[PDB]
Amino acid sequence: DVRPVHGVHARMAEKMTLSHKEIPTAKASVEVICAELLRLRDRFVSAAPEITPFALTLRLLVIALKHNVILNSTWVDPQVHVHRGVHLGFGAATERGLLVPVVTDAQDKNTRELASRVAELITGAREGTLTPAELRGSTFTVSNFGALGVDDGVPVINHPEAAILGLGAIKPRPVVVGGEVVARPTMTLTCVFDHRVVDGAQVAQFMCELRDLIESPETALLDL
Amino acid sequence: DVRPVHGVHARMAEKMTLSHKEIPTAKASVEVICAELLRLRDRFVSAAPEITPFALTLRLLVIALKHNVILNSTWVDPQVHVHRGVHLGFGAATERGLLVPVVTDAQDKNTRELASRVAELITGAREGTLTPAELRGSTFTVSNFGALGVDDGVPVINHPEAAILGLGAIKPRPVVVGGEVVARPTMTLTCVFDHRVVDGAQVAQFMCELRDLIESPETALLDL
Amino acid sequence: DVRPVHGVHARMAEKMTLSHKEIPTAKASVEVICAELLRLRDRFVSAAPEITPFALTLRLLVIALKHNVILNSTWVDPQVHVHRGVHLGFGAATERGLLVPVVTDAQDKNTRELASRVAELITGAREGTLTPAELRGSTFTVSNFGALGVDDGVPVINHPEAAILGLGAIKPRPVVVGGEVVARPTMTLTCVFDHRVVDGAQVAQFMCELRDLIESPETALLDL
Amino acid sequence: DVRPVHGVHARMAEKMTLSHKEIPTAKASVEVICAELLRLRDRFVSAAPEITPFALTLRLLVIALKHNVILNSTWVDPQVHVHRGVHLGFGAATERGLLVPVVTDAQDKNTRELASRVAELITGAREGTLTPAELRGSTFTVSNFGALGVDDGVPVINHPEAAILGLGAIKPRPVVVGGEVVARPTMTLTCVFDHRVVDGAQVAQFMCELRDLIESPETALLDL
Repeated sequence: DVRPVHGVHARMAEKMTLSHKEIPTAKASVEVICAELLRLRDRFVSAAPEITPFALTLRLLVIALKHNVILNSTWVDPQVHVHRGVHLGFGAATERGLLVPVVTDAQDKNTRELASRVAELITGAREGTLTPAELRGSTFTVSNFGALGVDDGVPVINHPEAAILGLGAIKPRPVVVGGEVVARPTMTLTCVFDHRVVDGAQVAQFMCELRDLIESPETALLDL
Repeated sequence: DVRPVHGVHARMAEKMTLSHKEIPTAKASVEVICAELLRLRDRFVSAAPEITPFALTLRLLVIALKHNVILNSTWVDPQVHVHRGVHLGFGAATERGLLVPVVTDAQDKNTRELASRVAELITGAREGTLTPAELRGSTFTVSNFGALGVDDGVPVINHPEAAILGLGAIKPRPVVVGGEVVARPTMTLTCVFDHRVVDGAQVAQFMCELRDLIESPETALLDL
Repeated sequence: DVRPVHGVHARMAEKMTLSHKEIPTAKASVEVICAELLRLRDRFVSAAPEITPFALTLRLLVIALKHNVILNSTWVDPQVHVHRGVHLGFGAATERGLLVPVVTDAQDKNTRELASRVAELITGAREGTLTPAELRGSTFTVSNFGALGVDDGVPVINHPEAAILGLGAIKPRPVVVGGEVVARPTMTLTCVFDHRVVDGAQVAQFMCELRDLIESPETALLDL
Repeated sequence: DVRPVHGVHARMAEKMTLSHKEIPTAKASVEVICAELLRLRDRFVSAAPEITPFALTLRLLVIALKHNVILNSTWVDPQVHVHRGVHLGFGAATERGLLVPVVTDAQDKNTRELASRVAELITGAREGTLTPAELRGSTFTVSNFGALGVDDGVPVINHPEAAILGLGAIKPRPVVVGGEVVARPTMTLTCVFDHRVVDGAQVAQFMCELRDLIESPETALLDL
């Protein structure tokens, strides 16, 4: 059973090989309580159902990247090029394989706008109508394997980016709150990073800020 | 204290180096409740004590591979060669080091037969009587580091395979069942995969199917 | 009110007369707890609703016949001819009377395949489209009078078979479990057998194995 | 797979055929509470472990036959020959098939003597040392299919006897005692009788007397 590798599959393999040989990666994970994230999604169902837990996570990620600029950067053979634009790539599973559409200038989109653009890109990925511009130019990538049932994971960095964020499955899990064991919806976030560009203190600051935003979304108003 | 690398150790090192340079890997993990797995092992103690939790996990893995054929394959420099035979390699710790015996044609073995062949291979690995045929030709490999006390792990793919499955330690852990925090025997499964061959949707479908089989083994009867 | 006996009715009467004059029968019954049988049917409703409690009982009967080969046999005027093929006849009530369609080579069918063939045969019996090949050649027959409300029964052996299995109605009945009287769905199975071919120890081993498979379907995995 | 019928199997088949063609049978069953039967067996374990629940049931059957003489008789082509001697046949499952050893003059044996003779006959059946005299001449037969796990059954009369008694499995089952549902060890007794010799009132008197003796064994002292 021989299957020649072509189109979408071939693009995926070439990209994975390039990332593997070039980037010395490290990983950091944080457990995040998602009770307030889902309650906020519920508040938006009536007016803007496109605002899913994934779209809310991406909006809060954009805030964390604004305050942790080294995560949205590239190693250049040596210099680090820090990108002002946040062009967010995200994995979209299709019948032909993995596509990684890109939300260009995500830093300029509000929650509703970001969720609307994500929905358009998912539709385009499924219908095979994305242009080449919509599939390149990302500065940071997200892999929502949690939507597929994976509890935690380690994705491959989208070369030449400095980091990728994996989003584990949101489901009820036991956690300690106020000294008591309770059930909460949670997810594990995993950041895989180019350790030439980002150090552990930088990744930890970024992940802790993003965890705290997800756990209490109203705190995002501080600089909005 | 200089220790020249020879025989079993040398074979392990050459294999690890080859896998490392060639394969762009990603990882996905799922938490699995093992209460029904251990209860089924208890039912078989009298008639077939060779049917351990490891042998039951391997039998259910064979079903999952039948329905997720891309996991039992090889990248060929480009084509993907999907193997119809499931030749299951598994790690066996010995006094001389790691041996990886292979259950040839595991797809044709029933639970009792698979458990019997696994027991024979473990005996042969311990006594140093395995032939070269019994130590090559695997299409998928399993690393039961959980039997050694490791809660979760990331093994190295057995080149030129597309994936390896790590089995974390089975022990009581807290989980949420029906909104309540309860204790259950659980284990974390980790699949390390060649991302040129297998995408995240494929690995997630495979891991979720295998988790569901382990959690309710009677569901394996659907296509048996 | 005189009703001449023709077609389907005439075939039934000739077959009943032949069985009556030739076979010295005995009967054995076992009470079977059906809680796990119905829970497994519930698990399969979404993917394979054809897998009813009757289809699951037939699949488990095929396993029991594999391990109790003397039940699938014929007395030949003296020799016993033990059949390797399990061609399962089952009663299907139609508007024209009783038809006994046959699942040929049931030993080679998995649960889904067996349930699909049973559904096809029931449709054919109701629509009057079964061929003569689909109505002959059985080696063992089942009478599901329980689906018609009968609590327990004694069917007639389908000559020249050595045995028939009657399936009583599945409904909640009191039983003792762990010293306590509890309610469980149960059914009484009754095997009517040719005592020239099968003795009481053989029928008891067969019925106890089939009861144990129905009561804990996951134990069917032992040799699958 | 052709198996010529010889020796023990051939004897069984000839006997079953003769009984089938000649005897118009009817069946009557009674449910019997076995709590006192098992408590009495427990009292005798130390001094006489040969006195099993089966041996106690046979001793009480001998009392019931003394008071219901028509059950120990033969139809003679017309006359009924009522036998004064009670020569008790009982089924003994062996590796070669069913043997039916006979306790000659069981009416003259006390409990210990009857249990000792039953144990000798079971040993002889298993070792293949029974003489032809020990395998013929019964006037009443018992089939303890309950010891093999069968809940209730219908054995074949041992021609030319007028009746056979089947003993269902003794196990805990729900019953009503003093208006309350409780768990008790119980068994179903089934008498298959030649309706030319014995009528329903005669079989009912016999079965009710035997049930009452088993339920309260001390009542056997009335005429002992």
